[PDB]
Amino acid sequence: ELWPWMAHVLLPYVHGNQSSPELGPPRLRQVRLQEALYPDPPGPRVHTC
Amino acid sequence: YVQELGLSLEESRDRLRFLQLHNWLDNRSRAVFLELTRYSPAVGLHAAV
Amino acid sequence: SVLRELVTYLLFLIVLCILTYGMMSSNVYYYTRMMSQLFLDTPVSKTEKTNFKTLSSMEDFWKFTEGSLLDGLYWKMQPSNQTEADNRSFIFYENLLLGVPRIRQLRVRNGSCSIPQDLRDEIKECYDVYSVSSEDRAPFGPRNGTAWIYTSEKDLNGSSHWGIIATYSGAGYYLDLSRTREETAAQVASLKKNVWLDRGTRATFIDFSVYNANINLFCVVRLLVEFPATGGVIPSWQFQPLKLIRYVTTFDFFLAACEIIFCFFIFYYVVEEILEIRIHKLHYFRSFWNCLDVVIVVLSVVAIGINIYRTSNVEVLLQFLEDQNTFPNFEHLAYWQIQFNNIAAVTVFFVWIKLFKFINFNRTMSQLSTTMSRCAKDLFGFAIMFFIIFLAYAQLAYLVFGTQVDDFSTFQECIFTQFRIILGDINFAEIEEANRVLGPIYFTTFVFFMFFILLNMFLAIINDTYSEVKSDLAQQKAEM
Amino acid sequence: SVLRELVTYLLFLIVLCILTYGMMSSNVYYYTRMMSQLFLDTPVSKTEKTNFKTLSSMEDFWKFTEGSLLDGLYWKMQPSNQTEADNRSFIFYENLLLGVPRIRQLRVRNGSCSIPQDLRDEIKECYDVYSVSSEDRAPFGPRNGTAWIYTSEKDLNGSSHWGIIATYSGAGYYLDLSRTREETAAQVASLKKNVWLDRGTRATFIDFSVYNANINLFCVVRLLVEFPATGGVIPSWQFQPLKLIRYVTTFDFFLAACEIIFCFFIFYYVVEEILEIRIHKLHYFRSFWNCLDVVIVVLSVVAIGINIYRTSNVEVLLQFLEDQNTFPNFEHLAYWQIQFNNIAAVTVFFVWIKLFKFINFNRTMSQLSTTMSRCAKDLFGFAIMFFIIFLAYAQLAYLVFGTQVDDFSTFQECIFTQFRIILGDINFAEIEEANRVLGPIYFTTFVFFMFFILLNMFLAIINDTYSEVKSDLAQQKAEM
Ligand SMILES: *[C@@H]1O[C@H](CO)[C@@H](O)[C@H](O)[C@H]1NC(C)=O
Ligand SMILES: *[C@@H]1O[C@H](CO)[C@@H](O)[C@H](O)[C@H]1NC(C)=O
Ligand SMILES: *[C@@H]1O[C@H](CO)[C@@H](O)[C@H](O)[C@H]1NC(C)=O
Ligand SMILES: *[C@@H]1O[C@H](CO)[C@@H](O)[C@H](O)[C@H]1NC(C)=O
Ligand SMILES: *[C@@H]1O[C@H](CO)[C@@H](O)[C@H](O)[C@H]1NC(C)=O
Ligand SMILES: *[C@@H]1O[C@H](CO)[C@@H](O)[C@H](O)[C@H]1NC(C)=O
Ligand SMILES: [Ca+2]
Repeated sequence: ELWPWMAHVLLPYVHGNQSSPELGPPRLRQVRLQEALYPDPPGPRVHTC
Repeated sequence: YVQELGLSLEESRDRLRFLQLHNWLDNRSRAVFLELTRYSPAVGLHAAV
Repeated sequence: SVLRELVTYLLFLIVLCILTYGMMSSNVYYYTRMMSQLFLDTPVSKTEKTNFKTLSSMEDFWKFTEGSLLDGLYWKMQPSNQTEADNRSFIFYENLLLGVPRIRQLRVRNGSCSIPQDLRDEIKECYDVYSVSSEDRAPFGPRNGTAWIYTSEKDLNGSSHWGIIATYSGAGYYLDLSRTREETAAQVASLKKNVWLDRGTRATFIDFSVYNANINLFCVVRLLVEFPATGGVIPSWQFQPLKLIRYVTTFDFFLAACEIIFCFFIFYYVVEEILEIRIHKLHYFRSFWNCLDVVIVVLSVVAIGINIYRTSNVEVLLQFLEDQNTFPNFEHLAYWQIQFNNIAAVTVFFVWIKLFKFINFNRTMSQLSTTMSRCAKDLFGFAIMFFIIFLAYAQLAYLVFGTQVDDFSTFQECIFTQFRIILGDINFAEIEEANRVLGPIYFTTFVFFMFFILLNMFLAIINDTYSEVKSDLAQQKAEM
Repeated sequence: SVLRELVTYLLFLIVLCILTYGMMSSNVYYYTRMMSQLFLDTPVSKTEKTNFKTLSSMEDFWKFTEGSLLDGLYWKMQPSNQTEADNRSFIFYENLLLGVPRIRQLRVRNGSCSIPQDLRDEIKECYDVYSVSSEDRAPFGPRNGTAWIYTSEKDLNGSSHWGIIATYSGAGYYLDLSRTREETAAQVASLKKNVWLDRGTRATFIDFSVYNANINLFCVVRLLVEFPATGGVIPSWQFQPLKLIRYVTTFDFFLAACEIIFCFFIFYYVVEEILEIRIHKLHYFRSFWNCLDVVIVVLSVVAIGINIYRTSNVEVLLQFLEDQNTFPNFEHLAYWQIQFNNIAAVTVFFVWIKLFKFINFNRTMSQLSTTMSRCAKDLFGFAIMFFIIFLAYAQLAYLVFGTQVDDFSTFQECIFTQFRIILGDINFAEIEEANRVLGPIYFTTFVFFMFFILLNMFLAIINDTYSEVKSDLAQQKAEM
């Protein structure tokens, strides 16, 4: 769901048409951790990480 | 892992299509960390977002 | 002589109560409620979920204007007659629309601010915050009519407003709409087509008024939308139900007679006060029952003066009744009505406090007054420290949480929030999600210190002196 | 000895408690809640979300009459859903009708108010607020039947209602509906065609009753819709269950014996009071328990008289259960049932309070009672001042926020809002926006003064009294 949000409200906001003084293009730095995440097994919906 | 969102609203769309074309956000990542700055000259204030 | 003054004070109380009984008429809250529900609650569109109270962008304002606004203004013509030409609109089949609504805006000048030279390439346009010294006074766009030409404050017969962000002047670029929906909509569409609300606009006002001939009570409606320099939209509104045709019924004659009696009472009170001060007790101020008297007299004189000023200056209604196809300017009357209401409210509040002078009849009521009088000095002495610590906490909260919480955005708001915390009317959420450290610390320390130490100290101060007074009186009675 | 009077009082309390538990019954609340959900929550039509609780226009009221009303009044027990081999928990309202419902309207006449001559060229119709002297008593429209002809209160067996705005009389233009849906709908459509709710209408009542055929309790339903003179719609409802069939099993025959025992107890108390008032200490009203048994006796006499009246009027209901060609007038029965319930609740409360006289045996309870009785004059004396300040603040709030808050709309509403503020149940979102100045000042000064000074003084009075009583009772012992 991040991509529709970025395409709808982010990109028209950063570029715009004579609006939104930006002062530097945005960035999308991400961390990898190089390990496949295990999906949460069903249960009481634990609130841990 | 940084990724710049182009310079204008003509290549940023292609950059996105690349990013979800080659599973940039696979099932290993942890965060996306979208970050940008803003400037308001009327009040002369910057804003880190 | 504890009886000549008691009777004339009960008479004053009766006159004042009669005066405020007709001033605060019934079936008036419902009128304002219906108007507010009609205008501030109807969604801007059938497919939209936003109303005037939750406007979020300049595009939403255009949707509201040519939309939920015209629906509530120009109601149906209830066709049962000839309908010769452009029949008038009754808002609820009972509320007549007087004259024609007016819209206007206040904007700023392109060359207002001064952007730094470091990045003077990517920044081309800039508009400073609203101020009189930074206002646009030149034609813009299609300089054709009165919506694209500046017109001074003296020419609009306007005045300041004191909105939320700043105090807006009475001038600006205005336009008077039409009496029918099919023409007002065309005018608004023409305004929207060639851009009227640019990025340099700072405020927008919409004004009109209604009559409701059933119960003779005018109502002036004003809606303001503020565009701050940092972006966004701030809405505000007011609905003032004022009256201008008082003497229509016998009850109004009774109210006028009561007002005359009140004026005579005030004259008698000021004469007796000046007679007392002229010869007896040239100091006169060490009693706490004479400062109240002068406060009451001053407030009543101010109220009478305001009432005379706003009752003699009703020529706007006479001017409007000549040509009924023009905007009726009824803002000064509403402002003065609000001021008079405030003055009357505070005067009525202080009279009941003055009533305390006479409840000393029996012995069991003398000791309570004695205790209060004896402990007032110490209560003030400790209240000084209480307020100092309270203001220190308020300023700390304002400086720390004042940019993210929306409950500490202003010093006054900080004070109100800290009074509400004592009530147990706080959520404990925005403080902690504002800052996980120094967030709960402030709350815990404030609650502990304030509640325990200061509330118990007030209790101790009152209890000790009450017990001392009671014991002294008991000993004196038993030894005599 | 006091043991015999203790036994008699406990027997009386047991009789009263068992009688109240018997008359309270059960599952009446569920019946009332199902009635409310059926007649109030369902939308008027599948294309709209406006139920009866949220009426806002005359057309909505007209839509309700053919919509939620009929769809829910004529055998809405349809088990077309997934019922488990029987009627489910929700569907238990077969609800056979007791004859025909009645509709009635109250309206005023054109010219009840005089418009000013300045606007007289612009306005022609003036309809005043509802009043007995301004009511319309003339035929209108197709003057053919009872729906277009005024009928006096005597000819209609009506009574006052005391609605939300005003108190409506029992006269008006009335129509008796029919038994079957497809003809009642036709009658209502004919009423809607020839306009029946003009601009002069001020109130509309709908009345009917049901039996439910399986739990043995009638239900009287009244629905009021009143249109203020300022435009709008105000709805209200009244559902009252009744149980006058009180001889079915052996359980309810025991209540007759309980009533006989209660009557004997009341007679014994009356004769005891009248014998003790005369010979022993004529005008003995100095004490508290002496002035408390009179209240209990009077309230019980009123309750038994009301019950006798209800029993006498029971016969007016039973004679027509197989007849469904006349409107059943059950309003008086419901009103007197409510009165009886209120009287019974109050007298039970006072009987329970009377128990405090007997638990004064040991030193602890006697000391507590002595402390409680000693701090009675002081508490009343200080409560006088507390309520003087409370009423001053309430009047100030009424004058300031009386038109645009809805918590200070009326004086009693101001008092209750202040009492809730003491509990910290304030909104403060509307108080600040109603008046940016003089609004927060009210809140801050009220909270500070009220809590600190007045609560500390109330605590101090009781604390000092308790200390003095304990010291006195300690000194009087071990000193003789
Ligand atoms: C506003 O002024 C700047 C320079 O001060 C100029 O570049 C820009 O074109 C102006 N905009 C308008 C609409 O006049
Ligand atoms: C501008 O004024 C002319 C005057 O002849 C008028 O014809 C035209 O419609 C106007 N244009 C507007 C108001 O947009
Ligand atoms: C302002 O006051 C003048 C003076 O009477 C009046 O002629 C005019 O119509 C008023 N309104 C405007 C918009 O000028
Ligand atoms: C109401 O009464 C006034 C009094 O003359 C009359 O002029 C007007 O036509 C009446 N209106 C209706 C609808 O009867
Ligand atoms: C009025 O007269 C009777 C009611 O007494 C009714 O049957 C008839 O249809 C009515 N006439 C009109 C025109 O509604
Ligand atoms: C009012 O009561 C009398 C009593 O006999 C009855 O005849 C009459 O029908 C009642 N009124 C109505 C409208 O039913
Ligand atoms: Ca007794």
